[PDB]
Amino acid sequence: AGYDRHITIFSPEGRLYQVEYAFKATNQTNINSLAVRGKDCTVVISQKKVPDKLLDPTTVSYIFCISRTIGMVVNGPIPDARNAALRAKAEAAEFRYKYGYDMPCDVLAKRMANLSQIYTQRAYMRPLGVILTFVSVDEELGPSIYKTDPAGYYVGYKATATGPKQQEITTNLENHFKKSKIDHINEESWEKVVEFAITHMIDALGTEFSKNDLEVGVATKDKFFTLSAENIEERLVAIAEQD
Amino acid sequence: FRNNYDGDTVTFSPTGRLFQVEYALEAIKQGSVTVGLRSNTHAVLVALKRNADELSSYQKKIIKCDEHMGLSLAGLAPDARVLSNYLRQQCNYSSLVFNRKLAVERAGHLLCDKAQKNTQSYGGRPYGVGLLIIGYDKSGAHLLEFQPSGNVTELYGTAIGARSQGAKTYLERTLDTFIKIDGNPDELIKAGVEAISQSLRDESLTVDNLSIAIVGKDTPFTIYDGEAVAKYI
Amino acid sequence: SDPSSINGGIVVAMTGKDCVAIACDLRLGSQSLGVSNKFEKIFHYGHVFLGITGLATDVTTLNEMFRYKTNLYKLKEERAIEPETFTQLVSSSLYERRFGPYFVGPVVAGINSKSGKPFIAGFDLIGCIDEAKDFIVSGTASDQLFGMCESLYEPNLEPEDLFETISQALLNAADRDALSGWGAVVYIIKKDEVVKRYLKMRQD
Amino acid sequence: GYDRALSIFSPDGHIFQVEYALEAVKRGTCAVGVKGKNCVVLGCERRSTLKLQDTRITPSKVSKIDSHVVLSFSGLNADSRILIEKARVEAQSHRLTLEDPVTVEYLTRYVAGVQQRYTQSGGVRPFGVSTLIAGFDPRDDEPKLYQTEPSGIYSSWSAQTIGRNSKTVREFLEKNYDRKEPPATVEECVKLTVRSLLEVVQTGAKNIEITVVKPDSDIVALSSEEINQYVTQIEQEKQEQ
Amino acid sequence: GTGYDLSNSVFSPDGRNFQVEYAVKAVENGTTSIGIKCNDGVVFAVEKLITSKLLVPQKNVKIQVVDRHIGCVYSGLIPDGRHLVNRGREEAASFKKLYKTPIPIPAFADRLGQYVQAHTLYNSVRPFGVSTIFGGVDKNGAHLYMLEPSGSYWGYKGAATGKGRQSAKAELEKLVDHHPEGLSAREAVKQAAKIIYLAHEDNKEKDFELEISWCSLSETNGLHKFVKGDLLQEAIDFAQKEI
Amino acid sequence: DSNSGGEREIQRTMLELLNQLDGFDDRGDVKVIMATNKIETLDPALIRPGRIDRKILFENPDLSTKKKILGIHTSKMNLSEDVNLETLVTTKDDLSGADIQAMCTEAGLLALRERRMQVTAEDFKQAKERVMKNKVEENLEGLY
Amino acid sequence: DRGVSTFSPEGRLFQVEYSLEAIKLGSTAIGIATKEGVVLGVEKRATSPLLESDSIEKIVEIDRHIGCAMSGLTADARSMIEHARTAAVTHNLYYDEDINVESLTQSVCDLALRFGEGASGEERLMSRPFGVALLIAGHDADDGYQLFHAEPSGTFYRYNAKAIGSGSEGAQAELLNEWHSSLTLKEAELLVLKILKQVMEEKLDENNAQLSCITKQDGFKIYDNEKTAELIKELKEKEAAE
Amino acid sequence: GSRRYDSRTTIFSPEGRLYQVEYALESISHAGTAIGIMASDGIVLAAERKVTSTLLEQDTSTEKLYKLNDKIAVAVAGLTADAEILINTARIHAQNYLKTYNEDIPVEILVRRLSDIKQGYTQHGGLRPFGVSFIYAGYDDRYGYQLYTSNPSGNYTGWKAISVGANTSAAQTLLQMDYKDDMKVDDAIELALKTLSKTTDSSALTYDRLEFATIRKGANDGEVYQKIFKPQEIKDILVKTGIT
Amino acid sequence: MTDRYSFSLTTFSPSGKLGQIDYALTAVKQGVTSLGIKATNGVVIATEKKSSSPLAMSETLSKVSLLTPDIGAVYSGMGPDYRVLVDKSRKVAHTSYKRIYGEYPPTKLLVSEVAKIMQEATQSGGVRPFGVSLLIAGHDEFNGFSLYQVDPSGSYFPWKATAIGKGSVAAKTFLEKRWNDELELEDAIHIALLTLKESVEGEFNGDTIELAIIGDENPDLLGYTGIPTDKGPRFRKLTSQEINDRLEAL
Repeated sequence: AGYDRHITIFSPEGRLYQVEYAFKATNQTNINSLAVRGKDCTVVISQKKVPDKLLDPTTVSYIFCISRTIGMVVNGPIPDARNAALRAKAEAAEFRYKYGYDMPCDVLAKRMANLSQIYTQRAYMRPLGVILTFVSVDEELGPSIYKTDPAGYYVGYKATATGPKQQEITTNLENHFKKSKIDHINEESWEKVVEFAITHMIDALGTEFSKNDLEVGVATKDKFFTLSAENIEERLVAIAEQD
Repeated sequence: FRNNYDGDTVTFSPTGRLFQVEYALEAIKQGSVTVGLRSNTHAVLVALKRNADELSSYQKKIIKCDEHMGLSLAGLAPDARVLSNYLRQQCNYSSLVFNRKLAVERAGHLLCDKAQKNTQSYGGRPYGVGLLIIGYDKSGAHLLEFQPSGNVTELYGTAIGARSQGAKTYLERTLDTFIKIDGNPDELIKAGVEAISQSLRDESLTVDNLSIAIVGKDTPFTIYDGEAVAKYI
Repeated sequence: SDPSSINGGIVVAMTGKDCVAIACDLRLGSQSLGVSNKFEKIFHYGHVFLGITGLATDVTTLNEMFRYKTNLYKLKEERAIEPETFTQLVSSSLYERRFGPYFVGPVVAGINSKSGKPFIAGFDLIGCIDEAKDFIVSGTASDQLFGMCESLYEPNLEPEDLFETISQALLNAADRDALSGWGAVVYIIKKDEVVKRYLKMRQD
Repeated sequence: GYDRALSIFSPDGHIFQVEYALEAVKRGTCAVGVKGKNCVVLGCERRSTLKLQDTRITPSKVSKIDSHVVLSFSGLNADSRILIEKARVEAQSHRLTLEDPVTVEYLTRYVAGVQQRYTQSGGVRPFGVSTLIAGFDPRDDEPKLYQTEPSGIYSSWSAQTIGRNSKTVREFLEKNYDRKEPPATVEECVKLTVRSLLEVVQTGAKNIEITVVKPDSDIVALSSEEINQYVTQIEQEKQEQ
Repeated sequence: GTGYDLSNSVFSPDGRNFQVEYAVKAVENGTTSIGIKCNDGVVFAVEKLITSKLLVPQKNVKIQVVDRHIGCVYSGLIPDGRHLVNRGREEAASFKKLYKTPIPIPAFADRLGQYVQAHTLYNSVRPFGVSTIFGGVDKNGAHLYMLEPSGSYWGYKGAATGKGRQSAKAELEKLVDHHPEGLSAREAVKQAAKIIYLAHEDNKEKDFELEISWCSLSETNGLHKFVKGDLLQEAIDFAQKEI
Repeated sequence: DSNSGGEREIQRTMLELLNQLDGFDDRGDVKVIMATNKIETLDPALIRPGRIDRKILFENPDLSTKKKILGIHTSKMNLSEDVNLETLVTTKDDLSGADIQAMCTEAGLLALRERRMQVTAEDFKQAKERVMKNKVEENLEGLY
Repeated sequence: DRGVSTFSPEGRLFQVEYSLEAIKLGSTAIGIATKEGVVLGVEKRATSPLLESDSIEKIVEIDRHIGCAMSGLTADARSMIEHARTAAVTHNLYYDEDINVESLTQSVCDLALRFGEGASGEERLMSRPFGVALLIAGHDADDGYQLFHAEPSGTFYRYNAKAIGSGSEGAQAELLNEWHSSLTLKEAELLVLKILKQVMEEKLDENNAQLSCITKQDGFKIYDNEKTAELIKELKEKEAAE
Repeated sequence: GSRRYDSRTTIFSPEGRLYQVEYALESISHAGTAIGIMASDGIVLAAERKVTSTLLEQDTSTEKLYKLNDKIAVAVAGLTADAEILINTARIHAQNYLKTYNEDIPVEILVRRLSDIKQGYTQHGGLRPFGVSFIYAGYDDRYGYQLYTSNPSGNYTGWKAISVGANTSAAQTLLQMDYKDDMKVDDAIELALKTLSKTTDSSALTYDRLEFATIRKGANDGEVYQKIFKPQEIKDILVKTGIT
Repeated sequence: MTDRYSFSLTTFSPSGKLGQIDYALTAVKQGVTSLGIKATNGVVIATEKKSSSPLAMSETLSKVSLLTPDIGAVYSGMGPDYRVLVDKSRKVAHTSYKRIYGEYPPTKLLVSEVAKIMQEATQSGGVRPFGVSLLIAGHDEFNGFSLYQVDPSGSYFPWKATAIGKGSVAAKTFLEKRWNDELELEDAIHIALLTLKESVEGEFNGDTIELAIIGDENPDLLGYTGIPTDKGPRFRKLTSQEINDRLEAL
């Protein structure tokens, strides 16, 4: 009966074997990214890695836009990443027409998590090999970040990260919050928040990136946009001048 | 051999092949042998009929679709009847809806869509019978070769069956002959007789064994059986 | 045009002191011709009584439908159904059919087995919830009951004196309709026992 | 629902879901019956291990499909309730469609024909019970006894038994009973079934149930005291002879 | 355990899929195909290996064109390659019905992307073991995409896969340094024929065939058609001159 | 846990016995008789019934056979005058040959505690109740 | 333990190969088609003397002029005859004529291989193909008397003299030299019984064998037990000659 | 493919039985013991809960007993999860007969309709059969007092005294010799108390681990009264009978 | 086509049990331990919040949900399928009662509907049983305050007080001598704190412990005034500051 490990069923150890391998699929691409909560907004950064020169830098992105008020960043292989991307855009449209006004961040992370829980419980569907991370600015609780696990468990984070080096990156964001005893960056301007997360990423990875080596998403209140090559390079200019 | 990797239809082999496609492909090579060729204004289809007993009859290996086109089968007989129903349905579909005859080029694409659905989904199976599609339209005569995977390629002529690949030697040396022969249907039919004769070992061509169906511009598709092919032996 | 007025029926419910009285008639006819004089429009659900007036097709059909849900409700809780909960149950049953609904005049009357407060309610053809502290009537012949029960009925009446009040507002209004008559039955709902009495009236 | 096939041809040419299903009949209670000229008798036994079973409340082992024909099976009791209910509905459906009372020949080919469907239907399993249909056709006094096998093959038999110790009773019915000269009386048909139950029931009373089938829609079930009456008369002529 | 490589939805212990990896090997067993992206449009080229002399010259069209603005070329199993275009043909017909104007290039890539993703999520179906290269001229600029068996795709300045994938696609890197500013559509036709002969070193054992098709706004103006006439023969002599 | 050798010990140990009946030559002086509770779990290819042409099954005895088996164990046993052999067999329901000796052994242990030469009838009453309770357990067959 | 659509390395389905082996496991059906008529016969193979001759019927009637016999497992045969009579009697309603014998064989044989698990494109529910072999006979106004064979593999051939079941090998080769184009209806009746007598365990009688006939005028007719006994007595005189 | 992961729930074994049904009968022995008793004037049902402690709620609970009808009771011995599926469908099918024919449903019709559900999963559906057994007891004017039981296989037979659950053959031994046709309702209670005490795994016997629901007939003939014994009334009969 | 698996993943083991529900109970002890205590004045349930990351927010994570305003629920472990069961429980509770009977179902009838969803996963194919164990606690007008234990096998049992999880062995035994007939709502809270404190090996504060109590009907939690009939929901969620007030109270 060696087929017990090939699907999702109760194991003799009381665990799930296929769920344990779902988290391991996100480390195949080896893409490190993090997200922090600003004062009035939220800024997310990601490492842009282009293996071949034949790839168009504008087409390759790990940050997808679900709606005008909500951004998204996903780690792991792109096919499972864009599979849940179009599923999240459909849930945001059904919520506007049927239910009411635009969807907030927590509802999108909860509906996509419950959708993966049905796929995990049912044995004829394999779980997604990626991790859904949604960033937006709510009109009630303000800036919030919800990271949806492939197992279907969503929980809020102050400053999150992703990748195999996440445990080394989390230490950087954790030690900063212990000394200041603050749960968010007190900088009001969103420009200083962009250069804030980039500074901690360079010192943690020990690598100075370029305009094409990073993709910085910016989620403001009721607006979301992705910084271009000139906007990302402009942030790296003031970083070398100050520090 | 038998079932190791690809015994399930949705499984891929580590060598980048599919044994289920290879299993159904070997069914044609062990089936009844048939040949074929075509010219600019004409196309000739020659098939050999066998059986398990001398007192038994010979099941026809040539199925008629419409007056302007026909086909032949090498493989399991009832599997070709299902594919022939899908081809004849498209002939009447284009005749009722589009008021046009089904083209040979478009018939191969529609036939490929039927086999690819069973291979890419569990519970189905690919048809292990081959189909040589002959016909004529305003463009000219066209011949196709169907495989269990559904591959469709236009050829001057080919052979599928037992020892059929070895019979292609006569078609290669004469490839420059029958293509330039127009208006001579008798010589084009006799060209296919010498091609299938290369695969004959035990029994030769007889009255009931030889089945020839010719199609062309001024001559529609007609199946010649019995003593009609006795003069072309 | 009006299939609910073919057979006809009467129902009346009043409220005394910790007591309620529901009543109807024994006459069930067809069009202008009376058929059965022994028919009863009230079924026993327990301490909560439900009368039903309207087309005889809908009366005999729903009587088996309400007891289907109450038996499933009573056996699970191992206790009788309350009139406040049973009221909202009737409205959901009649609303299940929108364009095809049942035409009935049903009026429910009962007393809570816990708080002990009397509660009465009524419905309409579509099943709209109707709650009043005085009296609730429905049906084709109810039009005569609105003038009889308004002047005669008074708040805070004794259970025994309530029978004489509901009877005068019933037999008098039963003679003003062609489809109402052939005797009447009155159910006195109390916390101890229920008194069932038959009224002696004219036969026409 | 469940679309996966079950019955699969064995490399020998047989079917596993068939042969393995026949073993359930051989492990069940033996059902033996015979037919005379004017009468038909169907005997059946019960489980001798279990006790404290009231005969009245217990359903009879011989199911009555129609007034003139009954059904006494042997095999899995879980698969028998499916055949009994569907045979009685068709009995009324045949009276509705053709306005004709059912016949024993039509009832057997129907039950056997329905069993042929489940063997050929993907997602279901064949019945593990074998039924014996015996009765009289309308306006006909000719005895009709048909065997229904779980494989779907049906045939007529003068004297046939199924269940445990079948080959022992079959060899007894060939030499003792003759198909050319059947008994023309009811009493001789009842005593013949009891003689076949002496080698299986093995000295028992309450475990024996005999159903008498008579024409003109006449069915008389022998009680516990009536069955033991024929047993005593046979035992006196057995050891003494 | 044993059998992780049997069915589809079963993940490997390292978080990958064997059936997806086995489908990649089927891509390199077919005829190679290349592509070239320019400013005005894209150029498609494919090398069809001729088995015997029984093949009729230039009567076989491997490239299946979607509407007039999208060509599609595939390298892999022929039956699996035609099912992708037939599925995309219905998506293009369903789009133009509701959405009026034809579907652009980056939009058409999402229809084939999600459709392949559904085959990897079921055990009753198999993924496509063919790599389809599609592109054309969209409403703004131009784009080129290559659909992999895993469903992973991005923008490509050039795309080549097949037996000569290690050769033909390696020559695409020299094309970028040759014309870093831009490349005309007419010159890209002659450059596409040379790349076929540069990777022909492994195809010299059989007979080949040259089929080139391009679409741009300079001449065809949104019309995807094969190269015929003296233009095809002119690119042959220019490509064979350096061979 | 201890002596488990995986799936390799399965094919080597079983097929070794099959080769002794096939590859091993003998003049017919070696006889191999195998018996167990359930032979269905074993590999049927190990039997190879061209060597073994005999197959013997077993069932539960009837009331006539148990009368002979009961007299065997009671032949050397001393029984009282109030004990009937046919009465004990009648009380037997769904019992095998080992269950008959189990009651004869339990009846001997009851008389051994009181040191009685001839076993009385009261010992057989308490013996049949203990066997049908513990030693005799209802099978998982369960049909009928 | 696999799907019904799995192909064998020889290029065939496992359900098809094992279905042909089930033909020899049953009884033997022998028939001969002549110009004056088609003589068909079967063997009941009674395992007990108490079996009635009217019990097992291996020769059914699809049409007055069309008849067939069965061999092997008869469970799959009864289902095919219901569809055979459906494709025949209903075809009479459509064209107001009798269906061709060869055309009727195609409609019956196409229902064999349509089985599967979750067949795409339409609804086909079957667990296994029919493991019974049917010999289809009949007569028309054009081709004349014809005798076909319905195989579980979906193929059919026209046989002048065919022996299926347990006699598909030894009894089949004996009909090669004993068949002739001038064979009449009366001489064909004694030729079939001559083969059935040698291939049967006990002596040949009316209880262990049942023969039928198909003509142009009388159509399908089953020989009576008295009519069969008269042909058996005439066969004994033909066995002893010199 | 789905053929490899399928365990072939319903298949004919070489012995001629079903694998999942044979293993489902063992699950009854791992559950509570329910013993029914049919007396002359009524029917006495007995049951014992499994895995009980002080933290259990003894106020209102019935694990092993339910009420499907005013005149019909039921005894549940087996898995509780698979029991609620057949119990919910029992009251639905029981009221459908009362909604149409407008009369009380007997036990024989109620059991055979519920048995066909268990017989369905053992044939089609490719699912597992219900691993719970039931004992149906009710009153009827046709055959009188009726006591029936069920099995995971879907078969039902008439029983005067039935015992299911742990120690099935151990309890039936004492019930066979001590059974009488003249046994009344009061004498039937003493038969169940002495049986459940000797067949348990504990030393003493309390009233928290037992459940008793009988059927009593009042002074008015033709209608019985379903009465489930409360824990206050269960501890009272233990002293009067000497069980304590 | 869609899915080709119609068979149930739960089969009868040769030992006489079901292999899926046996390992389902084991997975409940693989995660955080919850508990609850029923008293005369109300029901007090408690749990612990185990943060996978030190930067996670415990306010967004709610381990105690609300099915009906008068009935709460709490699970054990991470509860992967807990969100599926609650979403399906809130629908069947309002549809079968609020949309039919017009009122919310009681505690005994709601736990029967929650177990009705879990019992189908052990039989109907294509799905696996739920590996979570909930606790149904509430108040009605007949049964009063009652707490039911929902097992992952699909069966429910009533219990005065119980604790299920990794520390279910020691915590359940300690509640036997700490419970009696007469208890208050605030007095039962100290019982939950003394037992839970011994099971917490990590940081002990009010943010990592979610304490849900069911008291009387609160008009402040209702949201409207003027109707004497509805005085507000009985279930109440204590804030972070109110929980820390009773932590130092020991």
